[PDB]
Amino acid sequence: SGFRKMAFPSGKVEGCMVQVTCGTTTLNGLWLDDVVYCPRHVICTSEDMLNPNYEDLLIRKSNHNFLVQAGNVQLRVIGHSMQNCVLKLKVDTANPKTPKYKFVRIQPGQTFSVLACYNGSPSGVYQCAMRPNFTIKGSFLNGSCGSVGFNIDYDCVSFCYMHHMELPTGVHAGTDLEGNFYGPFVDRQTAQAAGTDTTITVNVLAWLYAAVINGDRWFLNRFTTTLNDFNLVAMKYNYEPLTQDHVDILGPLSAQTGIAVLDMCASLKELLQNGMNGRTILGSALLEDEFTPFDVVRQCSGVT
Amino acid sequence: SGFRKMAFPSGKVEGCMVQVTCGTTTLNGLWLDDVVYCPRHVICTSEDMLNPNYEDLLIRKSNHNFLVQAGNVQLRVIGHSMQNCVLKLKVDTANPKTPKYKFVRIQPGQTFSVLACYNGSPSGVYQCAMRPNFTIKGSFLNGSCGSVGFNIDYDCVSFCYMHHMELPTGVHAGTDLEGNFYGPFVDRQTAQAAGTDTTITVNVLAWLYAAVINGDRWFLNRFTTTLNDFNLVAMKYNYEPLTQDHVDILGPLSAQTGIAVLDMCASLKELLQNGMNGRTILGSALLEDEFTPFDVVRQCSGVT
Ligand SMILES: Cc1ccncc1NC(=O)Cc1cncc(C#N)c1
Ligand SMILES: Cc1ccncc1NC(=O)Cc1cncc(C#N)c1
Repeated sequence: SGFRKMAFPSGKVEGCMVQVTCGTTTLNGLWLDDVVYCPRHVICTSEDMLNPNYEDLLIRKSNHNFLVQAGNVQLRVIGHSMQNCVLKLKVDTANPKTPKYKFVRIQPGQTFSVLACYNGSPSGVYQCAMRPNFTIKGSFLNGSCGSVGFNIDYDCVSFCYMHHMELPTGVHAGTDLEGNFYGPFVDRQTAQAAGTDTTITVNVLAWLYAAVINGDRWFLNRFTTTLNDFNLVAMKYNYEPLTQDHVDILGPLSAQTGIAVLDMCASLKELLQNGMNGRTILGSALLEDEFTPFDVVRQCSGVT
Repeated sequence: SGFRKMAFPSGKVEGCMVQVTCGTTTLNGLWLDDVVYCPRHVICTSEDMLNPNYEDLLIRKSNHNFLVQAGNVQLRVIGHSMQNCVLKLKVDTANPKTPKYKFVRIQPGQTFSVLACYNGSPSGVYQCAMRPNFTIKGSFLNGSCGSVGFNIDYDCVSFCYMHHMELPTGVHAGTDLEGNFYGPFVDRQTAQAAGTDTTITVNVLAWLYAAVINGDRWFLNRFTTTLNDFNLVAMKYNYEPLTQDHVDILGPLSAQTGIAVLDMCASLKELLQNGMNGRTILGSALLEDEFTPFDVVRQCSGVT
C-alpha cells in the first residue's frame, strides 16, 4: 500500500565516495577497484573554466598533484589519464568496499538514484529521471560535481551518471562513467542550450497503473483509443510518442490490473485534455513521469 | 540549484538490517550492538492477529524459536524480552556495523527517511513526514514490518520509527524504538481510526522559502498578514495553526531571503484562497508539507 519516489539503498555507493583535490579545486570521486573516477574539470581554476584546454591543463599536472582522500585515509596516486570528460586516477590500493558493478549508458526516460555528495561525503539520496533532452532535474550545489547516479540489480551497482554541471537554467548535466556527456553539453562555463523537453509518456502510463494498483482510480473512464489517436494528443501536449515497444513494456501492468494499455491511454488522453479538476493521483496534482514500468513492478512487488 | 525530496544516505542503516522468523512469520529486525529489535507481532500467526494476547503468545516461545539471520550469518539468540510493541532479542555477537546511534521519539510534522526492507534486505529509501495524526504515508507491502525510519546528524543515526501496520485505508502506523505506537493504534487486525489530519503549515512555508531560493517566485505578492488573520485562513483550509515557535524556526530562511515570515504567510494565504492557477512550485502542483525548515536549510547549504 502506498507509492513513493523511492531511491535505491545507497550503501554500496557510499563506500566508493572519495574527495579529489587538485590545486584549489575539490570535488567528489568514485573509487572502484584501484581507480578513482572524477570530472576532469577538477584540474581547472575558475578562470580556466571559461574556455579550458583540458589536454594542456592536464599536462601541467603530475600524479602527486591529485589529492585523494577516502574519509580520513589518503590514497597514493600512481597514474592519471583522461577519458573524454572524466579523469581516471590509478591508486595503489583497491577499494575494499568495491561492490559488484557495471558502467552503463542509460537511455533518456530511464530513472536512477543520485547520491549527492560534498567533499567526498554523502549528504542525501534521491530518485530522478534522465529527461528526454538529456538533462536531469537534480538538487546540486557547488562541490557536488563527481556525485553519481546508479541503479542496483540485487548485488550489482550499474553506475550511469556522474554530475558535472549546472546550466544557467538551474537544470543539471553530466556524463556516463566513460566521461561522455549525456546530451550536447561541453564542460565549459558557457551558456548551452538544452533541447526541447517532453514528458515521458510510458512512465506516466506506468504511474497511472501504480495508481490503479494502490486504489486511486477516479481517472478510469469508459473510453478507449488507438496508438495513432493517442499520439495526436501526445504531440499536442508535448508528450513522447507512444510506440509498440512502450506498449510491450507496459504488458505486466496491463496483465496485473486487467486494464488494456490503449484503455489506460484513453484515461491519459482525458486527463491531458481536461486536467485533474482539482483532484490528485498518488498524492500528486500533476502527471508524474519519473517512474518507469520496471520501477512500478519493482515497488509494487517488493524487489530487494 | 534544484530541490528534491531527499532521503538520508541509508548505508549506516543497511548494515543493521536482519531477518527475524518465528514459526511461519518472517519480518525485519534492527541489529544494534548485541540486540535485535523487531515488531512483537512476529510471534503471531494470522489467526492470532485478530485479538492477540502477546504476553501469552510470547510465553510459548523460547530463545531458539527466534531465527535471526544477517545476510547469510545466523545469530545466536541468548535472551528475549518484550518492551511495549517491540521484541528485543539479545544475541551473542555485537553487530560490527553498528553505527553511532540514538533512539528518538519524533514529533508530528517532523520528517525522516525510511529504509523499506523485505526478508532483512533493503529494497528502497524514501523521505516522508510523520503526519499530524501520527500516521505515515509510506510505501510498504507484506513483509516490510520492522523496516525503520531515521534521521542522521553527521555520524549519528537517530532511529525514530519501526513499521508495524497498514490501516484499512492504506496509510501506515508504527512505533518508536521503545515499541510505543505513534498515535492511538494497537497491533491488532481490527479497523482503527486515524484522527483528522491537517497540513503541516511550518513545512509548507519552509518549502515556499526553498522555492524562492531556487527561483520559483511567481507566488510572492504585495501583501502581508498577521498570525491571527493567517490562522483564520489556516483553520478554514485544515492547516495547522501557526505559532511564534514556528515563526522562530523559519528565521534562518526569512534572513537568507529577506522575506519576513508574515509576508510569506500572506503568499500562502493567497495560494490557499486562490489555488495555483495551473502553475507549479518546485515541480509540484500542490502545496508540499514534507520538508521541515531544518531540511530546507540542510539541502540548500549542502550539509553532509
Ligand atoms: C555551482 C554548481 C552547482 C551544481 N552543479 C554544478 C555547479 N557548478 C558547475 O557546473 C561548475 C562548472 C562550470 N562550468 C562547466 C562545468 C562542467 N562540466 C562545471
Ligand atoms: C500487508 C502489510 C503491508 C504494509 N504494512 C503492513 C502490512 N500488514 C500488517 O499490517 C499486518 C498486521 C496486521 N494487524 C496488525 C498489525 C500490527 N501492528 C500488523
